[PDB]
Amino acid sequence: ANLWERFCNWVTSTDNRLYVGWFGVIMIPTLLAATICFVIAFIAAPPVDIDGIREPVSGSLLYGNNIITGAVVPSSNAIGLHFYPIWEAASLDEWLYNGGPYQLIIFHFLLGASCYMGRQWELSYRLGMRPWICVAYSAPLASAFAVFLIYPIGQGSFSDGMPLGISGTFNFMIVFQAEHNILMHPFHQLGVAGVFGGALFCAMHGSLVTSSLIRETTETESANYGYKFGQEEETYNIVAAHGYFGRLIFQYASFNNSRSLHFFLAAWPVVGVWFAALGISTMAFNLNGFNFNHSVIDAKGNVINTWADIINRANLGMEVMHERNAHNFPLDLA
Amino acid sequence: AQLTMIAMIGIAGPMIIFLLAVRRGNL
Amino acid sequence: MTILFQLALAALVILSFVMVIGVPVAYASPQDWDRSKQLIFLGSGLWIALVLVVGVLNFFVV
Amino acid sequence: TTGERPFSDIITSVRYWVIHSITIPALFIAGWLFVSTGLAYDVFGTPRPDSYYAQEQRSIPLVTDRFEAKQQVETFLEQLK
Amino acid sequence: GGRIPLWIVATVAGMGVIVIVGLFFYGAYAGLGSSL
Amino acid sequence: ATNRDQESSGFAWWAGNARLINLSGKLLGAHVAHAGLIVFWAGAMTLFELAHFIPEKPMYEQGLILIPHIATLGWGVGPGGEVVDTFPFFVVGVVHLISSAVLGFGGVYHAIRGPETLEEYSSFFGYDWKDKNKMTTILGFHLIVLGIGALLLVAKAMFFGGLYDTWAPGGGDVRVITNPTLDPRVIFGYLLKSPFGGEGWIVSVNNLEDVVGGHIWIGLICIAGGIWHILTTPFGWARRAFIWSGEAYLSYSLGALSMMGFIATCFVWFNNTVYPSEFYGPTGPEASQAQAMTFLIRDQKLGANVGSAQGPTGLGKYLMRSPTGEIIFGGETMRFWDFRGPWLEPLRGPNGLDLNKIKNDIQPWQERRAAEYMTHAPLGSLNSVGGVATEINSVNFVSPRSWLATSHFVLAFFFLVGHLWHAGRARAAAAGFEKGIDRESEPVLSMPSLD
Amino acid sequence: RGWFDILDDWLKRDRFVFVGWSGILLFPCAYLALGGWLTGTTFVTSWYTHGLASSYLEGCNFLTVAVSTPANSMGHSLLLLWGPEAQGDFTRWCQLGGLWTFIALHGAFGLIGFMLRQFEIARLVGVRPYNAIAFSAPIAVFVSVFLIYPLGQSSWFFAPSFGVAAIFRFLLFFQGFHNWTLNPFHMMGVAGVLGGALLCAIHGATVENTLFQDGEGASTFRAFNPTQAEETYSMVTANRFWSQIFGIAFSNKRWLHFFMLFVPVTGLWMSAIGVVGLALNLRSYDFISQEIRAAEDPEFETFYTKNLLLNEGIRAWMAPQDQPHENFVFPEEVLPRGNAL
Amino acid sequence: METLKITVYIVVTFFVLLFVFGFLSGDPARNPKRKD
Amino acid sequence: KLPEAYAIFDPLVDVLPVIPVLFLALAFVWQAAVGFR
Ligand code: CLA
Ligand code: CLA
Ligand code: CLA
Ligand code: CLA
Ligand SMILES: CC1=C(/C=C/C(C)=C/C=C/C(C)=C/C=C/C=C(C)/C=C/C=C(C)/C=C/C2=C(C)CCCC2(C)C)C(C)(C)CCC1
Ligand SMILES: CC1=C(/C=C/C(C)=C/C=C/C(C)=C/C=C/C=C(C)/C=C/C=C(C)/C=C/C2=C(C)CCCC2(C)C)C(C)(C)CCC1
Ligand SMILES: CC1=C(/C=C/C(C)=C/C=C/C(C)=C/C=C/C=C(C)/C=C/C=C(C)/C=C/C2=C(C)CCCC2(C)C)C(C)(C)CCC1
Ligand SMILES: CC1=C(/C=C/C(C)=C/C=C/C(C)=C/C=C/C=C(C)/C=C/C=C(C)/C=C/C2=C(C)CCCC2(C)C)C(C)(C)CCC1
Ligand SMILES: CCCCCCCCCCCCO[C@@H]1O[C@H](CO)[C@@H](O[C@H]2O[C@H](CO)[C@@H](O)[C@H](O)[C@H]2O)[C@H](O)[C@H]1O
Ligand SMILES: [Cl-]
Ligand SMILES: [Cl-]
Ligand SMILES: [Fe+2]
Ligand SMILES: [Mg+2]
Repeated sequence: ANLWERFCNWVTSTDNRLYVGWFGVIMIPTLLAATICFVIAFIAAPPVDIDGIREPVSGSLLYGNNIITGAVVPSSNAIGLHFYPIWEAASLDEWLYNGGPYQLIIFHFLLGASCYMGRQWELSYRLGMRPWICVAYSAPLASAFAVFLIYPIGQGSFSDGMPLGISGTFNFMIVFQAEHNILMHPFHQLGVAGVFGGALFCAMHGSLVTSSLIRETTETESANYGYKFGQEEETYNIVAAHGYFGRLIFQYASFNNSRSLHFFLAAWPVVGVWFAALGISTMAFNLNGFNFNHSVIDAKGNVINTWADIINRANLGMEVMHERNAHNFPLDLA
Repeated sequence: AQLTMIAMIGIAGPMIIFLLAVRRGNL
Repeated sequence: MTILFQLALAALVILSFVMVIGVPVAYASPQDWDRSKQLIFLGSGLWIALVLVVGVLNFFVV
Repeated sequence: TTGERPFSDIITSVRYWVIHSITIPALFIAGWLFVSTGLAYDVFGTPRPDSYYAQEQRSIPLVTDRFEAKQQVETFLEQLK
Repeated sequence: GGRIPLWIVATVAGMGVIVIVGLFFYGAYAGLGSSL
Repeated sequence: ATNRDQESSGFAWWAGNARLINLSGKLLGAHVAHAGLIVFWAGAMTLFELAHFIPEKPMYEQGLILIPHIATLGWGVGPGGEVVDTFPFFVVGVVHLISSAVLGFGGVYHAIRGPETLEEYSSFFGYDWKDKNKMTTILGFHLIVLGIGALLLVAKAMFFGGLYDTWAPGGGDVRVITNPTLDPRVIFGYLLKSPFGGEGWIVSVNNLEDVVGGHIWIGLICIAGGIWHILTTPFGWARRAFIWSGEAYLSYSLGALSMMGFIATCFVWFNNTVYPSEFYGPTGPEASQAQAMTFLIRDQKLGANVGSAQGPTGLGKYLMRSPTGEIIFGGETMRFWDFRGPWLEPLRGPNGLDLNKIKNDIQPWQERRAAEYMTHAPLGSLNSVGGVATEINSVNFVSPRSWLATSHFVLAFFFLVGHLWHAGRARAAAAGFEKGIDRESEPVLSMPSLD
Repeated sequence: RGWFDILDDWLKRDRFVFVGWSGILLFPCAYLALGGWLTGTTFVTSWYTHGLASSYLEGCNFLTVAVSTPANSMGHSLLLLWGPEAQGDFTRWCQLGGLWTFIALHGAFGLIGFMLRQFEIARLVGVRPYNAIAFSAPIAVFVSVFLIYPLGQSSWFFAPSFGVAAIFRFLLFFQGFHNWTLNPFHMMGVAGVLGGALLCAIHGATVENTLFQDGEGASTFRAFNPTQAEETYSMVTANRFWSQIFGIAFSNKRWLHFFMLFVPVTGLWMSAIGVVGLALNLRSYDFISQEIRAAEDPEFETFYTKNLLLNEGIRAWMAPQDQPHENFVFPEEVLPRGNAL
Repeated sequence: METLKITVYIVVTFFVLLFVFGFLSGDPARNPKRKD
Repeated sequence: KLPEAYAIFDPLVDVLPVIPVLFLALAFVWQAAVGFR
C-alpha cells in the first residue's frame, strides 16, 4: 500500500479511540483553533469596542470580570459583516480593539461544529448503524448558526451575534425581546414546548424505565449492577411500564412499542428546537412576534390594556436603554 | 359569496373519495 | 359579444368542476371505462375550446 | 380491553348520530345565546365595550380596600350611569 | 356498530374544527380585539 | 393494488411516496401532478394579487410577491416603477392557471390510469436508477431545458422590451439591454468574490448588463453540459465517489436546493437590482441609510453644519469614516455603509459621501425617497403590524423582502435537513443496513475494544 | 366484607379511566382548576384588579387571555366565595380575582391528587414509585412560584397570572426586578431543562439508529413486540459510537435511565429554591465588586453592567402600569432613556 | 501580516484537499457490510 | 383589480390560492378511506 492508502485507512479507522474521519480532519483543527482562542480571549483579551462607538466593553477575566460576567465580546459594529481575520488588521492591538477574536472563534466553531455533524454521520456509516443521530444534532447546530451567523447577517453586523459569555448571553436575550418580541413569536413558543416537553419526556421515560426495573440485586447494592453491558435480555419490563402509564392516563395514551416511544423522544425536542432556531433565524429578517399593542379598544376608542400591553412597557424599557449611546435617530432600524 | 365557493371547492375533494368508495374504485 | 363572454366563462367554470370530479372518478373505475373515455375525450376537447373562446372574447370585452 | 364499548364503534353508529346531531348543535347554540343575549356580562360582571369608563373618565376602577372591595366595585358600577 | 364510515366522521369533524378556528382567526380582524 | 400497502411495499402509509421508487409511471405522474400544483399556485396567486392590487399604492405596501417579479421583467411598469398596464399581470396568472390543468390532467393520468412502470412501454422513457448512462441522459435533457430557460430571460431583456432598470439615468425605467457583459473576468469574477460584507459574492450584482451577460453564460454552459451528459457516461472517479440510487439522487438535489434557498434569502434581503426597491420596498440596509439621510436633510435645513456635528460618543452625528476612510453616514447605520442605491449614489464622490454635494445638491425627489424608505423598513410583526415590536397597531405592513427572506430561510433549512436525512439513508440502504443491525453479524462485536 | 372494602373494590376496578382513592381528590380538583381557567379566560375581566382586559369576551386572544391575580389590596386573602370580601356574591368574586385563588388552590390539591394517583397505581400494578418521585419537581415548581413566591411578597397580585402573555410578563418582571437570569439557582434549572431535552433527543435518536433488524419492513416500528425478551437496539454499538464521537458513553442502561430522571428533576428543584429566595427579594441582583469598580471608573463596562441598565429601564417603564395600586406617576423626564430612542 | 495570511491559506488548502480527496478515495466502500 | 368583465369571479379568485393546501389534506382523506394500509 502507498502512503495515501495507509493514511486513508488511518483516518477512517474504527479502531482509533476517538474517530477521526474525513469530517474529523476539518473538525479537529477548526475546533482546536476555536477552543484555544476562546480560552485565551476569555482569560486575557483587552476591552472590545462592540458598538463601534469607541466605548470598549471589558470581557475578560484579567480585565475585571468573573466567570459569570466574562465573555468574548462580539466584533465591532464598524466592521459590520466584513470579514476581519488577523491579516486584515494593522496589528494585533487593533484586531483586539475591534473584536477580532470573536470572528475567529465563531467561524472556526461553526465550521467545526458542522463537521461534527458530518462526523456523526460518518462513524454511524462505518459502524453499520442507521444514519440519523446527525439529524438530531442538526437542531442545536441550527440554533448555533442562528445566533452566531444568521442573526448577524439579517441585522447586518457580527456585533449583533450572541456574545461568548454568560451575561453576554442574557444581554442578547433581553435586547432580542425588546426588538423582536420573541416571547410572542410562535416559533419560540414551539421551542419552549420542545424543551419543557423534552425535559418532561426525559423525566417520564427515565422514571418509567427505572420504576419497571426487574429485580436482579439486593437492597445493599445499587440496582444498576442488575444490568450487564451487552446483555441480550431486556433489563426492564416494558409491559409493566405500559400497564402503569396506561392506567395513569388511559391505555391508548401510552406507548407499548419501544421503537415508537424512542422515536417520539427524538422527534419532540428536535422538532421543537428546529422551530426555535427558525424563530431566531426569521427574526433575523425582522419578521417579529405578534403585536397586539392597543388591540383592545372600547366603544369610545379608549385603549383597554391587556397583558400584551404590559409586555410592551417592559419591551420599551429595554429598547430605550439598550446600547444607550449608539443611536442618533428616532427609529432603531437594524 | 366567498363562503360558498370554498364550500363547493372544499367538498369536491371528499366527494371524489366518497364516489370511488361507493363504486369500489381503485383507491 | 357582451353576454356571450361571461356565460362562456361560467361554462368554463362549470365544466372544469365536472372535469375535476369526473376525471379521477372515471380513471379509478376501470370497469365501465370504455364508456367513460368518450366523455373524457369530449370534455377535454370542449374545455380547450372554451379557453380559446374566453381568450378570443376577452379582446372584445376588455 | 376494560369492557367499555369501543369509541370507533360508538361514533360510527347511527344511534349516536341520531342523538348527537341534536345535542351538539343545542349546546353550541346555548353557548351562542349566553353571549348574544348579554347574560355572560351579567353573570360574570365583565364590562361591555361601553362600560369600562364613565364618559369623561380616564382612570381605572381599581380596588383599594380589602373588606369593602365589594362596595368599591358597586360604587364604580353605579358611576357608570 | 358500523354504519357511518370513520373516515367520513373524521373528515367532517376535521373540517368542523377548521371552520371554527378559521372563524376565530376571522374574529381577530373584526370587531373586538381587532384594534380598529 | 400494486405496492399500495405496507406488507407488500415495506413502507408505512406515512412513508407512502417511497413505494413509488421503482414504479416509474406512477412516479412520473407524481411529478407532473406536483408541477401542476406549482403552476396552479403561480396562476392562482397572481390573480389573487391582481384582484387585490391597488394601482395607486406601492406594491410593497400591498403584500405582493409575484406581481413584483413580473414588473421586474419589464411588464406593466413605466418610469419609477409606476404601473401603467395591469393586463400583463392578468395574462401571466391566467396562462399559468390554465397550464396547471394540463399538467394536473397528465399527472393524474400517469398516477392512476397509465402504466405503473414505463420500462415495458418504452426504452426511451423507462429508466433504472442504477443505469448511470440513462441518468446522465435525463440530466442532460433537463440541463438543455434549463439553459433555454435562462436564454429566455436574455431574450426578454434584449429583444422583447427589456427589464426594469432601477439604476437607469433619470430614475428607474424599463430598459432594453444592448451590451450584456460577455467578458468572463467579470462574470466568473463574481463567483470568486467573498460572501462577506462589502463584497457579497454573486448577491452584489448591481447592473443589468452583468445580470444578462451571466444568463448568457449560464444558458450556454447548461446547454453544453446538457449535450455532454447525453453523450458521455460517468467516469470512473465519479462512479466510485457517489451513491447511484433514486434516494441518493434525491438527496443530491436536496443539498443543491437548500444552498439555492439560502442564496435567494440573501438575494432578496440585500440586492436592490434584481429586486428593485420600487417593487419590493427598501432593503434593511437601505432603510437605515434612508433614516440617516432624512435627518441629515432636516437638520441641515434648520442650519446645522452636518460634517462637523459630534454625536454623543464623539463620532460624527451625521457623517463619519468607514474603517477604510470613506465618508459614510453615522449612527448605527455605520454598519450599512456598503449600501448602494440610485437615490444615494449622486451624493457620493471619490472619497464617499461628498459634503459639498450634500450641502447643495440633494433634490426633493431624494428627500421624498429617503422619507418613504425610512418609513417602510422591513420590520414588522407576524400579524403584519409595521415597525418595531414596541409600535402600536395602526400600520399594516410587512415588507415583501421580510416575507421572502423568512420563507426561504425556513425552506432552505428543512431542505438541508432533508438532504441529511436522504443522504444518510441512501448510503445506509446501499450498504444494506438501513433497516437495522443484523443480530448475527453485528459489526462492532468483530471490532477490537477501544480500551 | 365491610363497606370500606366494597368501596375499595369499586374505586380500583379496571376501567378506561382508573379512579382510585386518589381520584376522589384528583378528579374534582383537576376539573375545577381546568374549568375555572377556561371559564375565567372566556368570560372574566381583570379590569378591577389590574385594569386589564383578559377574556375572549373582551376581545383578547389565546395568547393574551388570563385569569389574573387578585388586587394587591387583597393581600394574601384566600378569597373564598363565602369569605368576607365577596360575601357570597359570585359576580363580585369573579371581579375581585377569586377565580385566581380558586384555580391555584384547586390546582394545588389536584397536583397532590395526581402524585397520590401515581403512588396508588404503582402500588397496584407492582412497579417502583419513581414516576411519583419525578413528579415532585413540577410540584416543587408550582408551590414555589404560585404559592411561596406571592406569600413572601405583598399579595397574591405578584404571583403569575394564569395566561400565556401574563406568564411572559412574569418572566420579564423577574428579569427587571430580580435579575433572575443572574441567579445560580435559575442557571441550574436551565441546565437541567436543556440537559433534559438533550438527553431526550439523544437517547431517542441513539435507540432509533442502533436498532436491530428484527423484520423485513423499511419502516421499522412493526419489528417490535412488547413480549420480546431481547433488547430491541444494540447497547454495544451505541456505546462504541458515543465513546468514539464524544469520548464517553453510557454502558449501563439502568444508570442511563436514572440519569434521565435525575437531570430535569434536579434542575427544577434548584430553580424552585431560587424562587423561594426571590419570595423574600433575596436576589442575586448584583456583583458587589463590579459595582464598586463601575462606580469609581466610568470607563469600566461589562455585559453585566449593560444588563443592569436594561433592568432599570424595565422597572421604570413598566411599573406604573404593571403596579397600578402604587399610583406611580413617573413624569417623562424621570424615565431612563438612552440617546435618540 | 502577509506571512500569516499565506500560512493560513496554505494550511486551510491542505486540510480542504485532504477532505475532498479523502472522500473521493472510495468512501462508499468503507463500511462494515458491502465493501464493494 | 381584475379586468372589469371578470368582476363576478372575484369571490372565486379570493379562494383559488388555497386550493393546493387542500390537496395535502386530501391525501389524508384518501388514506383514511383506505384505512392507512
Ligand atoms: C403532491 C402531493 C402528492 C402526489 C402527486 C402523490 C402521488 C401519489 N401517491 Mg402519495 N402521498 C402524499 C402526497 C402525494 N402523493 C401525502 C401527503 C401522503 C401522506 C398521506 C401520501 C401517502 C401515499 C401512500 C400511502 C400511497 C401514496 C401513493 C401515491 C401514488 C398513487 C396514488 C393512487 O393511485 O391512489 C388512488 C387514489 C385515488 C384514485 C383517489 C382520487 C384522488 C385524485 C388523484 C385526486 C385528484 C383530484 C384533482 C382535483 C382532479 C384533477 C383532474 C383535472 C386536472 C382534470 C401517486 C403517484 C400510493 C403508492 O405509492 O402506490 C404505488 C400509496 O400507496 N401516497
Ligand atoms: C414530465 C413530463 C412528461 C413525460 C416525461 C411524459 C412521458 C410520457 N407520457 Mg405523458 N403527459 C404529460 C407529461 C409527461 N409525459 C402531460 C403534461 C400530459 C397532459 C397533456 C400527459 C398525458 C399523456 C397521455 C394521454 C399519454 C401520455 C404518454 C406518455 C408516454 C409516451 C409519450 C410519447 O412518446 O409522446 C411523444 C412526444 C411528442 C411527439 C412530443 C410531446 C408533445 C408535446 C405537445 C410537446 C411539449 C414539449 C414542451 C417542451 C413542453 C413544455 C412544458 C412546460 C411548460 C412544463 C411517456 C412515458 C402516453 C402513455 O402513457 O403510454 C401508455 C399516453 O397515452 N402522456
Ligand atoms: C444540474 C447540473 C449538473 C449535475 C447534477 C451534473 C452532474 C455530474 N456531472 Mg456535470 N456538468 C454540468 C451540470 C451538471 N452536472 C454542466 C452545466 C457542465 C458544463 C460546465 C458539466 C460538465 C461536466 C464535466 C466535464 C464532467 C461532469 C461530470 C458530472 C458527474 C460528477 C460530478 C461531480 O463529481 O461533482 C462534484 C465536483 C467535484 C468533486 C469537483 C470539485 C468541487 C469542489 C470540491 C467544490 C467547488 C464548489 C464550491 C461549493 C464553491 C462554489 C463557488 C465557487 C465557484 C467559488 C455528475 C453526474 C463528470 C463526469 O463524470 O462526466 C462524464 C465530468 O467529468 N459534468
Ligand atoms: C423534493 C423534496 C423531497 C422529496 C421528493 C422527498 C421524498 C420522500 N421523502 Mg423526504 N424530506 C424532504 C424532502 C423530500 N422528500 C425534506 C425537505 C425533509 C426534511 C423535513 C424530508 C424528510 C423526510 C423524512 C423524515 C422521511 C422522508 C421520506 C421520503 C419518502 C416518503 C415521503 C412520504 O410519503 O411522505 C408522506 C407525507 C406526509 C406523511 C405528510 C408530511 C406533512 C409535513 C410534515 C407537514 C406539512 C408542511 C405544511 C406546510 C405544514 C402544514 C400545513 C397545514 C395548513 C396543513 C419519499 C422518498 C420518508 C423516507 O425516508 O422514506 C424512505 C421519511 O421517513 N423525508
Ligand atoms: C381553479 C378552478 C377550479 C378547480 C378547483 C380544484 C382544483 C379543486 C380542488 C379541490 C380539492 C383538492 C379539495 C380537497 C378538499 C380536501 C379536504 C376537505 C380535506 C379535509 C381533510 C380533513 C379535514 C382531514 C381530516 C382527518 C382525517 C381524514 C384522518 C386523520 C385525522 C384528520 C382529522 C386530520 C374549479 C373547478 C372550481 C373551477 C374554477 C377554477
Ligand atoms: C395523484 C394524487 C394526488 C395528487 C393530486 C394532484 C397533485 C393533482 C393536481 C391537480 C391539478 C394541478 C389540477 C389543476 C386544475 C386546474 C383547473 C381546473 C383550471 C381551471 C381554470 C379555469 C376554469 C379558470 C378560469 C378563469 C379564467 C380563465 C380567467 C380568470 C377568471 C377565472 C379564474 C375564473 C393526491 C395527493 C391527492 C393523492 C392521490 C394521488
Ligand atoms: C447568472 C448570473 C451570474 C452568473 C453566474 C454563474 C456563472 C454561475 C456559476 C455557477 C457554478 C459554476 C456553480 C458551481 C457549483 C458547484 C458546486 C456547488 C459544487 C458541489 C460539489 C460537491 C457537492 C462535491 C461533493 C463531494 C466532495 C467534496 C468530496 C467527494 C465526494 C463528493 C463528490 C460528494 C452573475 C453572478 C454574473 C450575475 C447574476 C446572474
Ligand atoms: C369556575 C367555577 C366552576 C366550574 C366551572 C367549570 C368546571 C367549567 C368548565 C368548563 C370547560 C370544561 C370549558 C371548556 C372549554 C373548552 C374550550 C374553549 C375548547 C377550545 C378548543 C379549541 C379552541 C381547539 C383548538 C385546538 C387546540 C387546543 C390544539 C389542537 C389544535 C386546535 C386548533 C384544534 C363552578 C361552577 C364549579 C364553581 C364556581 C366557579
Ligand atoms: C478540489 C480539487 C480537486 C478536484 C478533484 C477532482 C478531480 C477528478 C478526478 C480525481 C480522481 C479521484 O480518483 C480517485 O483517486 C483515489 C486516490 O487517488 C483512488 O484510489 C483509492 O483507491 C481506493 C478506493 O478506490 C482507496 O481505498 C485508496 O486509499 C485510494 O488510493 C480512487 O479509487 C479514485 O476514484
Ligand atoms: Cl445593551
Ligand atoms: Cl443611529
Ligand atoms: Fe430508553
Ligand atoms: Mg374580534
